[PDB]
Amino acid sequence: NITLKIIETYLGRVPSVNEYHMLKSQARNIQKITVFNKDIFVSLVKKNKKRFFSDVNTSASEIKDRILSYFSKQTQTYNIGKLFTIIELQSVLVTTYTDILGVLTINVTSMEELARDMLNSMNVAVVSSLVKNVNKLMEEYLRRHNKSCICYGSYSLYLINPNIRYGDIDILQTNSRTFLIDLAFLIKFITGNNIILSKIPYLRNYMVIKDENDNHIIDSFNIRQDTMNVVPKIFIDNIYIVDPTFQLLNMIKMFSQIDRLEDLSKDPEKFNARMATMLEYVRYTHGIVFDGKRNNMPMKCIIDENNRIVTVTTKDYFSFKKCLVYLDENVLSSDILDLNADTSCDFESVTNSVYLIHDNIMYTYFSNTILLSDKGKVHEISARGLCAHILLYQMLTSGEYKQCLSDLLNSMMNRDKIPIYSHTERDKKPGRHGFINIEKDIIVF
Amino acid sequence: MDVVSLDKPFMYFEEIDNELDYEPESKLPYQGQLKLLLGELFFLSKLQRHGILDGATVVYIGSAPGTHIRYLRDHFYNLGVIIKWMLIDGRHHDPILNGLRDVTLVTRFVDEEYLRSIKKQLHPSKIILISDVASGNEPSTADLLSNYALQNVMISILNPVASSLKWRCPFPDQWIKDFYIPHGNKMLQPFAPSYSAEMRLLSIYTGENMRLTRVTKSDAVNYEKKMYYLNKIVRNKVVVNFDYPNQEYDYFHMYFMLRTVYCNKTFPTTKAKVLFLQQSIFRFLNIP
Ligand SMILES: Nc1ncnc2c1ncn2[C@@H]1O[C@H](COP(=O)(O)OP(=O)(O)OP(=O)(O)O)C[C@H]1O
Ligand SMILES: [Ca+2]
Ligand SMILES: [Ca+2]
Repeated sequence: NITLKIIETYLGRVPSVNEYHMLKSQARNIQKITVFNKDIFVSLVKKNKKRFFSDVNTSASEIKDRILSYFSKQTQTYNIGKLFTIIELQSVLVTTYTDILGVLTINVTSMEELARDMLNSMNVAVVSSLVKNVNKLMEEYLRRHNKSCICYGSYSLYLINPNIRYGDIDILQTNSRTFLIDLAFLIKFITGNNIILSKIPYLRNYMVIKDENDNHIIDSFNIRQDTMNVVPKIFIDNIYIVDPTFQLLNMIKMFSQIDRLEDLSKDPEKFNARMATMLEYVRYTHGIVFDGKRNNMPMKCIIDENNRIVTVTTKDYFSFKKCLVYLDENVLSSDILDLNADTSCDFESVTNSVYLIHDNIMYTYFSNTILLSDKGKVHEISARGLCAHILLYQMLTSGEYKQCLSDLLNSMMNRDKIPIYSHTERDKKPGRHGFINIEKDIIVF
Repeated sequence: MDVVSLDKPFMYFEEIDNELDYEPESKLPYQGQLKLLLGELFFLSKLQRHGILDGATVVYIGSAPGTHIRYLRDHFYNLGVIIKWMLIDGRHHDPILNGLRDVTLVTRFVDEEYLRSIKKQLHPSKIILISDVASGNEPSTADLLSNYALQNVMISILNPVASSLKWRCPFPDQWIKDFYIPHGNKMLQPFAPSYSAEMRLLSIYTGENMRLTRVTKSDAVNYEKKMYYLNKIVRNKVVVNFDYPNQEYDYFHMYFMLRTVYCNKTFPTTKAKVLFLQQSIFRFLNIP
């Protein structure tokens, strides 16, 4: 009846037996695509191009043709799999484009010395053309999507200190896939470049758009609404950024990763500006004093090399006496299950680990390499990293963290360089490198 | 009367704290689908929580008709969880599972050679295995042993990062011989049949080891007495300290499962969230 008309009109041909049966269900979504006014869409994309991609040399004729060609691609596609892909991708545009992209067209200086000192003690180790335009579009995107997109990284600190040379704009969103598909289409229609959207297995809910030559355009991490709700954040220049206080904690955790320490030696000043900004932020916002008083930080960290579990003595600061930090996330997951614990607190890529307090013992996982100063001895850089990881949870659940953070920061002062004897390897993360190839009508996960 | 006040329901077998000798002397439309929907939503949400579900391929063997799977599929889809569903059964699935790019329906009886073939095809995708294979009325112990040998083969070949396996220990009086199953927690099932001793063996694999553990006749005795106690005594209780529209134990048990489920819609309390979820599920399965 009508469903047949729907499919026939969509396919621009009489639906074969095979096709009618397979597409029968998508009838409703298909109808939505058909009714969608393509001319208005062609107009919106062009309007977007004059605002963010003015320097892209392609005619209105070329843009219109790419768009109209795609909205009729089904008429020349017979492979049922490809048809499902085309229906899915067209649906994303039809239902979300105007809401996501369419709307787009309608005291550090004094802390630099402190930062240099801290970082010096730690220095003991050893991208396509479109980015410019994409970043500019993102500056706007962030202001128009406060509720579903927040920023972290150098750009967010750049909003606090204009002297920061940010490479890109790091974001966490509640609708990453939708955003990335819409943006991939926008870029495709305007530039004609066959971009590819891919998913990386060793990162959590992470997707990235790369150009035809495999150059990086932009990426995004997806997080649930509850995670978005609890992530510490600050409102600046009409956008939300992750609280610089929380970002400082992650920076400390980050240097436990051997790779990052190697980056430090390569460009010390890059990190100095970033650290100096956060140090000042915390100094002024929380009244933290850098008197060099260590107190009970960093907490004692003992590693069991055979079981890849670092025990952190937390009794001096928290209600739980110790925290068992697993280096293998699958082992942590299995052990928690064996404890009959069903409500471990998860924060996705924000912490890259669950946190469970059970019988006054915290259980969590550390996603970075653990640095050792001696055989079976955890390097102070990693002890701080582990302490920082535990404080993320404190901040995410509105617990006490101020004093501990102050002591941690102060413990980084007046330190001698300590060479790295060795380090643990991160656990293996299984999984396929998934991707969406619009040009090829392929989606594989 | 037949009332009780509880801190929480028994979520796993190991938590049942009493027994009762089985007595041979011993309700909702689509209750079977409800039972499966709840257990799989619980299992899969747990894997979501611990970062295991993200990007996985859920391979379900013995999934027909699988009506409830469509709810599971839409649920995670709406949460933006990237998953590939592969539903395999010797019989056909409910048509509401057709026409979905992200779910592959396979009508075929599985054997070792077919298992090796899909593994090679899926590799290096992270695999989550859910098995509900069955062999009628009350299979024989020999048939159950055969089913469990198959589930073990499934695991050895697929090398899943996690699995949910149908688990019902052969009755003591019909014992044949000891056998092995993977190490895992034994999840109890609300809305399971009145005197069902069936549970869900949930495993999260570490290293490349199934950690097979032995099941003895002595274990069979314990399973029978523990589950009979649960079914005869516990599940027939009204939980008076459970402030909910329905206070029967199974609803109390369902509540502790649904409270662990994620939803992007925001609610005032956990009760409001569970009530919404329960409503959504009953509506989907056509249960008043
Ligand atoms: N391995 C890690 N462990 C913990 N946190 C990390 C790790 N890697 C990155 N982060 C978090 O994200 C921040 C860095 O993202 P990143 O883009 O690599 O630095 P950046 O300052 O933005 O450098 P660019 O300006 O983009 O060149 C620092 C920290 O808050
Ligand atoms: Ca960055
Ligand atoms: Ca980035």
